[PDB]
Amino acid sequence: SVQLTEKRMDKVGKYPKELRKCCEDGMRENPMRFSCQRRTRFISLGEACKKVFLDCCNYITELRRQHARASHLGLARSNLDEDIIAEENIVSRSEFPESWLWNVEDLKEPPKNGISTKLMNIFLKDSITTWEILAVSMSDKKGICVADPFEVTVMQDFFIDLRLPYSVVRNEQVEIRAVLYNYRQNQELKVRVELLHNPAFCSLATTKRRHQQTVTIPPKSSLSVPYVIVPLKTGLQEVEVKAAVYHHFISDGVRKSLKVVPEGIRMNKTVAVRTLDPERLGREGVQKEDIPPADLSDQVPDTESETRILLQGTPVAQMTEDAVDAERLKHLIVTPSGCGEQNMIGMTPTVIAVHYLDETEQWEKFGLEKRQGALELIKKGYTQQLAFRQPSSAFAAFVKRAPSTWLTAYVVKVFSLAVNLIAIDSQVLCGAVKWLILEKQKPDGVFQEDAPVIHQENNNEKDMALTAFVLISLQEAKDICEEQVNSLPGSITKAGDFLEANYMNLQRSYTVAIAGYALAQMGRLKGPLLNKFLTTAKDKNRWEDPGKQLYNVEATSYALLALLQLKDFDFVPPVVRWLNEQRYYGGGYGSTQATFMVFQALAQYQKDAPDHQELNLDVSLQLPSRSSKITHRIHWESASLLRSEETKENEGFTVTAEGKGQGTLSVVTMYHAKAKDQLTCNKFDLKVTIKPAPETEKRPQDAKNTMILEICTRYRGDQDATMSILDISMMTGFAPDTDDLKQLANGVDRYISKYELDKAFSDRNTLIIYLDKVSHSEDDCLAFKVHQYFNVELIQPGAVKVYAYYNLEESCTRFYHPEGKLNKLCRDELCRCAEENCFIQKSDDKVTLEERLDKACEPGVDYVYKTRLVKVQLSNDFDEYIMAIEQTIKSGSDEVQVGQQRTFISPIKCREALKLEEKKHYLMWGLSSDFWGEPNLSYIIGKDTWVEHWPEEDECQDEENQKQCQDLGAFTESMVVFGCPN
Ligand SMILES: *[C@@H]1O[C@H](CO)[C@@H](O)[C@H](O)[C@H]1NC(C)=O
Repeated sequence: SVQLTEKRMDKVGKYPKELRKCCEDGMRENPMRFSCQRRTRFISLGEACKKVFLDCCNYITELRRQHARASHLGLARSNLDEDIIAEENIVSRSEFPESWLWNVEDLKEPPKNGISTKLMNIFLKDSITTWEILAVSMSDKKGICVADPFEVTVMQDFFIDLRLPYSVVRNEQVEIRAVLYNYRQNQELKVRVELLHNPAFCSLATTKRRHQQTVTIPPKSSLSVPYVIVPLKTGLQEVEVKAAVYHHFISDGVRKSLKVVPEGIRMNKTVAVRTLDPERLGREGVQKEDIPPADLSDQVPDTESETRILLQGTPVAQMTEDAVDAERLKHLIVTPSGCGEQNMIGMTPTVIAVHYLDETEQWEKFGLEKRQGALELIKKGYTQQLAFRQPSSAFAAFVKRAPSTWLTAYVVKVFSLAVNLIAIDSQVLCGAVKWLILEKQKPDGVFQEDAPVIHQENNNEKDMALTAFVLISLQEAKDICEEQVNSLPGSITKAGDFLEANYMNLQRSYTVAIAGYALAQMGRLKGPLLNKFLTTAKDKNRWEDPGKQLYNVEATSYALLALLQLKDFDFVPPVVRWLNEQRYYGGGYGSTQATFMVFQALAQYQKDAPDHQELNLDVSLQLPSRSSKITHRIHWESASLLRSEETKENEGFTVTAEGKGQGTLSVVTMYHAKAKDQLTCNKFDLKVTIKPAPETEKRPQDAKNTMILEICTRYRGDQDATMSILDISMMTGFAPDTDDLKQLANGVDRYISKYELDKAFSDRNTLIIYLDKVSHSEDDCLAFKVHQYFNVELIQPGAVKVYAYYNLEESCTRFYHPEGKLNKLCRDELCRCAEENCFIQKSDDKVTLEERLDKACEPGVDYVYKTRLVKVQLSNDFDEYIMAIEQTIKSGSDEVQVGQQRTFISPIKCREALKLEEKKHYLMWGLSSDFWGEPNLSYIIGKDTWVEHWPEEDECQDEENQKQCQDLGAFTESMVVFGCPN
């Protein structure tokens, strides 16, 4: 109604061709509700585009306001008129089912009058299309003959499709559905759908009786049969519906797999990165390392955590074995890789690994068969990188955007290292080098930058770092494009002279280190300059700078490379020891730049080692949880130089090694953390709010409701973040509106660089938004619409995380959830399977003294308490009940005193079943392992935890409570004095 497309098209038809796109996007309304005076600030074009945008937006705004004021009534009772869009730019189909039957055969049967017949059987695919088999025959006597296409029309009449959410969190009530399609023109199917029982979730079909429904599907129509399942188990479980048609013989039934995940958000934490050099660090040829247990403070109740320890026989072994392989190469980092620079995972790690293995010659024992695989990986990576190449021989950060000098230099540096491996086109690299030298170099010897910055930048210490980086890039292509590009040595000399001229005024550690490495490559690192390089190191162990974490790692890598270029082997071992330590995220490093720089520095150190050898590590692990001692020996010419061990419990152990080498140890733990807003955000301030959509407007047919998610983020630092990323994890059944994201990205305004809906997202669907920068002065806000397709109750909150790519230390996490609780399935049996947990099978209404005595202190039970409720802290996922201990009938593995306080944590689904109240007395007994605290000493209301509401003393005199007060008192006295007979 409010689109008003006709006059929009009319106005656009009266503008020049180049200005049509500028005005077309000036009329469509963005979801953030921005007046076009503010929107014009985001237009990265000329003043003509800004003027046209502003004029068109004001015109259409006034026009549509008048239309909505005149022809819209709130009491009309007549539906608003809808106009067909009648758009242009229509795109033809481009997705067709993949081809099959890619096999060759030779006819060998005895010919009959020249014709040889061969009978071949094929298995038709499950696509409802019409295949066209194409046959071509080759014979040495007659030649090539092309047969006519053969048409195989696959058809079906009744189709059952089972609609499921991607993943439903445990203890979430979700309505999966089965859609039955009838394709008969004038026939009505009479199907008998049935839901098979599954132990994992209590369907409406109990084990005693299966659930069957007879539904009639109208001709040329479809019917949806909704089902409700609540999952109480984790993993992947099968949902099956069996449908049998009447009088049509069709018995089609569809089975699908549903993934159910714990309530929290899975995280990987590093607890130990200790190096292994017993010859020097150890006491006397023996090293002892004490490994503390992981924190696991915020672990989600009833969720197992797995700890893994990895033994490196070489500081470079893990990255090498990861880079050579394909399915594991993507795990070197923990960040997305969808832009210009981050797309170097395919090329740089594999290139460095291949070069290091070649110059060390470890292929004979590692396996020469893998080299071709690595080459293929590099080829694929190179094929991807050409997507970012502008026609002007320059590489841009994103597709079809301003070319970046820094990225072009990095690409040239990586390409110059791979010509000896794969068939890198010389035209591309030479054109990039020529572009860098001609169009971006100032006469003074400084490389200009015009595109928005990607890394961290009188303009001093900014041009120095960029010039040093570009010089390091050019020194790799010195002998490659020397013939196509002539003035390269002059540019290198000018850049080196400029670097030497202003090298004494540097103050930051990063610029000092990078300029020192550039000079050491050029050979000008001599005299007082060398002293400036050495004195910058703090503790003679690192080129550290306060605040920055990954930049410090990169600068230390540059310094180590410079030291190697200086042919020094005394100041290096401390730097190598420090660099092997800073593995914060997972088992390795976070970003790509720091990872690649450490890889390069360590590989260079290993290459120039004076035949170090002496790799005879023998690591003995004394795990308290295991009676038998664990031992691994890693000698030279071993199989993989990597040894991994796994544990299902959190504990601290000790590591013993006997020397003869320099190994590394890394311990990482995997667990789930409760959905709580991060207490302290290092540098980003984030606020995320989800609200119902003011008007339905355009909604997908399947979507049940639409909501608007609005995110506002700001950078608390002095300068804008170099590059930042929004990782948005979404609740069950929710999908974003792709039209809004496309409008945000592709539009002239370009609020977001690009969006990516495809990731691993093993837990829940994730959306990644690449923000070019975050403004420190004011909040940067963006909003888009998310639609729900499956209705859900007790829905868990979603997470939004904003972090700087090149420095992952500065990240902020927030949680959003739509605004007692209401369920959707309370029936005779469905309300009981959900509530079957957190309680015992007793109904707490007909409790007998004998039954209570028998079930009170069963050998499984290890504690029985009589406490009082202090307060109720109801939360989104787990409720907190702080119980004041009144008297402990018996004591177990946990020590308490009268008057002390404890806290019990209960699942949200059991809030109504518990129905606890303020300032009331209760009696609970439970198992021995029902203690959660390691301090807090929290307890979990499990399946063997009893809850009885102790009547108040003044209310014990009523008819409905005197029958129970005396029984409870007698029971308590009997167990206090007489104890348990059994
Ligand atoms: C956590 O670390 C382990 C051990 O290195 C790894 O297998 C796992 O993939 C990592 N994280 C996740 C979220 O799976």
